[PDB]
Amino acid sequence: HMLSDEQMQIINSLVEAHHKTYDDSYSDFVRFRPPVRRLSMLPHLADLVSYSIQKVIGFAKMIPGFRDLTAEDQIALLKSSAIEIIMLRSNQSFSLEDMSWSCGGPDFKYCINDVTKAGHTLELLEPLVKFQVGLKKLKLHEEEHVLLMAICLLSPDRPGVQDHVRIEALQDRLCDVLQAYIRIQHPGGRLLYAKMIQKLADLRSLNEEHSKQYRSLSFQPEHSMQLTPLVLEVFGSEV
Amino acid sequence: HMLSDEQMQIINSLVEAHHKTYDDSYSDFVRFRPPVRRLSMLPHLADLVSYSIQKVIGFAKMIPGFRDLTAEDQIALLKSSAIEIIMLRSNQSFSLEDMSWSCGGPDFKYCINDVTKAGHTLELLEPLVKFQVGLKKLKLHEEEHVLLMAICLLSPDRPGVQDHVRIEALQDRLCDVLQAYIRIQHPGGRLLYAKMIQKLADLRSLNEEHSKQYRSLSFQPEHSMQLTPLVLEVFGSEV
Amino acid sequence: RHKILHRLLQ
Amino acid sequence: RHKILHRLLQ
Ligand SMILES: C=C1/C(=C\C=C2/CCC[C@]3(C)[C@@H]([C@H](C)[C@@H]4CC[C@@H](C(C)(C)O)O4)CC[C@@H]23)C[C@@H](O)C[C@@H]1O
Ligand SMILES: C=C1/C(=C\C=C2/CCC[C@]3(C)[C@@H]([C@H](C)[C@@H]4CC[C@@H](C(C)(C)O)O4)CC[C@@H]23)C[C@@H](O)C[C@@H]1O
Repeated sequence: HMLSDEQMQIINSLVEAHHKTYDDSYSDFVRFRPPVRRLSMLPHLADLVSYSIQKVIGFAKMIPGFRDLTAEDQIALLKSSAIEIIMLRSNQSFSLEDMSWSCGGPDFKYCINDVTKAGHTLELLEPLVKFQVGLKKLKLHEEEHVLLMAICLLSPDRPGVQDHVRIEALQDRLCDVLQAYIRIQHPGGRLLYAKMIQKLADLRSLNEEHSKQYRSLSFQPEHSMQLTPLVLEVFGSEV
Repeated sequence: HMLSDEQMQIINSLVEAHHKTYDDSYSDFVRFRPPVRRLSMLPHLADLVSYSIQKVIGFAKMIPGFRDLTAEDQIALLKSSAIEIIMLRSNQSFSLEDMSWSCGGPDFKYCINDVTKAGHTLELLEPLVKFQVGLKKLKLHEEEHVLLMAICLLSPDRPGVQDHVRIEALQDRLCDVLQAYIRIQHPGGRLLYAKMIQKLADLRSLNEEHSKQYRSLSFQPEHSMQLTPLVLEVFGSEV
Repeated sequence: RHKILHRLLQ
Repeated sequence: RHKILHRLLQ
């Protein structure tokens, strides 16, 4: 059993898209508002997120079939999935030795107490770091990593999506490429696919905790004035 | 002829308010998004402005009688006058030797070509720098400087102000303290007061050029996403 | 609007 | 809304 030419064409599209939208140098982090260690870290992490949303948008525009959805559907998927793809792509900088995200230098290494200084409580961040270690232990290939993002993003069980059936089609067609890639190209991966779908379920639970805490934060203007226009728009509500 | 105890009480209030809302160290400028030398300078200057608006708000809350206006009137005066008080208070860092604003170090020295890289054309910036040199040549005392701000801000000829007569009262009562301070405490100032009112008229002409160019800029989301929530709100239109 | 403005003015 | 979002998507 072997992968069709079009599922490689897909795999190729998804990894080139990820490489275009992900800077392994983290050299744009100097252009954020600097970190400061209430809510000292909120400015710097608000730009970090806003920047990442711009990257997630560029990645989605390159998933096959995404461009051809209606702009309303594209917005609904992005608004609902944005924080999830961020939690996913962020694993690439996460590291088990420091149990933090180590980007660029040490001014850009965010342990759990940095994110608390951006206005978040441990019941978001413990399942978050555990998500990231559980997923770091799954030791995904680059191909499974970009697939899991593309899949999470093209999920039709989102609030507000219209052409439900078409997205479910495209999502499944990407799940087939994944499950097929693990069987052929990943030794020891006969339990992996189910472990990935379980990570998607954890992403949902995180999504909701984060959406709740951000709500509390965005309704206090001393703090929401620290956010960026883009963040406010994507995590906002008036759709 | 000599100044009443209440006009000193006013002068005292206005300079202590200015000293509370103005950092001569410019040491908070490191917390802005760094300058970069399209529109490279827009992020750093957008935070510069947003920060300054926070300072102008703290200053107005300390002008005598301002707290007692209705919150709608306070908003209307701030929204219409914000960019003017910024152009005024900014003279304190402006310098004739460099013909730029030299705050803190040299990363925070803004010549005219820096502000062009934040999306503004010379027909705003030449009358701006000329405003600043004409006003730098008037060599105001600290007392006349804070007065001219308090006066510019409490002007009732603003779009959207309600209790017109009360603001005109308070503005005039501050003009009397000014004109009286120059006669008593400023030698050579028998032409000064009229020169100050003429600077208020230049501030209006600047206000409109800036309001026009910002309009063009705020209607392009690649650029307005660089602004801050506060800037968007104060220079916006939905009042 | 003026959520931020109104709150900064206390 | 989604002025910025819609434009980033071209
Ligand atoms: C966003 C990315 C990276 C790290 C992401 C992290 C580590 C720090 C803490 C973050 C930014 C989380 C927290 C909860 C963010 C920060 C701001 C806060 C708001 C949006 C204010 O609620 O959520 C989300 C992903 C978390 C680094 C790198 O992999 C790029 C990647 O896109
Ligand atoms: C704002 C202040 C200072 C400088 C102000 C300047 C010098 C750089 C150029 C500025 C910021 C002007 C330009 C036109 C600003 C920058 C951003 C732009 C927007 C608001 C995007 O249209 O207007 C207004 C006052 C100009 C420095 C210091 O005196 C503090 C003071 O509040």
